[PDB]
Amino acid sequence: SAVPPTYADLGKSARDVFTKGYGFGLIKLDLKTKSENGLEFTSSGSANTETTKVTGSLETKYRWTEYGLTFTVKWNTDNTLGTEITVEDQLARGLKLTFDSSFSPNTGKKNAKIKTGYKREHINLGCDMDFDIAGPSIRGALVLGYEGWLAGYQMNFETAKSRVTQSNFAVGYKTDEFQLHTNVNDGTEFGGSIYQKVNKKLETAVNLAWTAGNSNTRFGIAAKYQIDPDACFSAKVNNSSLIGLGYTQTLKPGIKLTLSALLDGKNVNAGGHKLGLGLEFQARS
Repeated sequence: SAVPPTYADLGKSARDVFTKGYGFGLIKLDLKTKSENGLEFTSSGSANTETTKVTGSLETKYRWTEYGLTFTVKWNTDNTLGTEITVEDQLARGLKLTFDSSFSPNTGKKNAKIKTGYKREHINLGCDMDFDIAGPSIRGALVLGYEGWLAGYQMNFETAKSRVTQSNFAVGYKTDEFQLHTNVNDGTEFGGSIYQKVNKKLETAVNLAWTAGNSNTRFGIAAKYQIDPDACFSAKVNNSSLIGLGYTQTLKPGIKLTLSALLDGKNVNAGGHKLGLGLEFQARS
C-alpha cells in the first residue's frame, strides 16, 4: 500500500509485463548454462524470418534478488554493453541504489547512472545522477500518495548547461486492483501504464500514449495469462489495430517453446507480421 513508485519505477509491475517479449519476428535459439557462483550465462543465436539475418545475445545474471544484490550484465553483438548493480532494502523500509553502466557504439557513449530511491509509505524519492559528458544530469522523481492517488515530479537538471528542461508530471488514480498511471512529458507528450491485477493467474497492463493535440491515443492491452505452472499466453493489442499472439510453453523437463505472431489489422492484407520463436533449453540433456 506504500506503493512507492518513482517516474522510472512507476507501476514497475505493469511495465514489466509489457517489457518482456514485445516485438518479435526472429526464431531465437537460447542455450542456458548454470554457473555455481550465480553468474548465469545464457547465450543466444537467432535469425530474422523475413530477412534471413542472424542476431544473438549474451545474458549474464550475477546473484539475483536474494539479498537485493542483483548485478545484471547484458552484452550484445551490436557492441551494446550493460551492467546494472542494484542494492534493495538497504535501510529497512524501501531503499534501492542502482549504479548503472551502459556503453553503446555511439562514439563509445558511456552511460553511468546512480539511482537512489528512498521509500516511506506513499512517499518515494529517486535521485538519478547521470555522469555523462553532457551530464552530470540530475533526474529524480518525487511521488506522494493520497486517497488512492500517485502524483510524481521528475526534475532533470542538465548541469553542463545548468538547465532544467526535462520534467515529467506523474498523475495516477487508483481503482480496485487497478492503477491508473500517466505522465506529462515536458507538457508535450503524455504516456504511462495501467496496472490491472485481474485475478490470481491474470496480470495485464494497458499502455496509454497520447500527444497534446487533436491526435489519437496509441494504447495497448497486454495480458499475461498463466495457464498452469508449465504454460502461459501473452497477447498485446495496440490501438493502431495490431494484435499480438504469443504462446509460451515452459516444460518441467526444462524446455521453453514460445510462438509469436503480430498481425496488423490495417495491414493484415499488407503483412509486416512479426513471426518469432523462442527455444530455450536448460543445460545439456
